[PDB]
Amino acid sequence: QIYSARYSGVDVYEFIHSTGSIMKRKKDDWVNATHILKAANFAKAKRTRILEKEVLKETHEKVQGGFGKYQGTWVPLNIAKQLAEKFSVYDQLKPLFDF
Repeated sequence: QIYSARYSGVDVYEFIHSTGSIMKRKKDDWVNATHILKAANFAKAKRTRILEKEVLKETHEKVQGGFGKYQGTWVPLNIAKQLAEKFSVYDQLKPLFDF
C-alpha cells in the first residue's frame, strides 16, 4: 500500500515494501534511490558503492542532513525508473512510480 506522509517538512508518498518503505516526493516526483537499492536487497557497503558509481554522476540531491527515513540520495523519476530496472525491482516498485 501507499500512504501519504510528511518528513522534515516534505510531503511524500510512502510505499510499504518488505525491505522497508520507498518514498516519492509529491512536489516533484523525485524518488529516494537509496530506498530503491535497499529494495534490491543490497547491503550498505554495496549500496554506497553503487550510489557513488551509478547515481552521483546523475542529477540528484544528497539529503544527509534531513534526519529520518527521509535521508538518502534523491533522483528524478525517470532516473529512478532506470535504476529500478537495472537492479530488477522495477515491477515491484511500479505501483509507486505510476502512483
